[PDB]
Amino acid sequence: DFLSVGKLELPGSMIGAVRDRAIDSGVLAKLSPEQPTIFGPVKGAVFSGV
Amino acid sequence: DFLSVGKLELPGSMIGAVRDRAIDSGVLAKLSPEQPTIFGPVKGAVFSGV
Repeated sequence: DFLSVGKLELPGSMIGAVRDRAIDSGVLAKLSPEQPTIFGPVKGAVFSGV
Repeated sequence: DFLSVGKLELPGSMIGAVRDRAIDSGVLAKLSPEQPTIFGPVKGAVFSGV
């Protein structure tokens, strides 16, 4: 029997907070550029083929 | 019959001590830098997912 370290219960040390994985914002912004418009339903014309 | 190197005893020569194959120090010293901390437990919090 003796005096141990567990009886002093030193808190220890904290590394800190860090993300598990790098956040994936998502594509669809690299393929097609954004087209910011005023609020309201948008509509246009589509013409395909010859 | 004659006087030989026998009946006498020569010590010889020592070519010094050496070791077979170089020692293998741990790899973790290369792959990752050491982070010295004060004695005690080491905690860490990670926030996961979006």
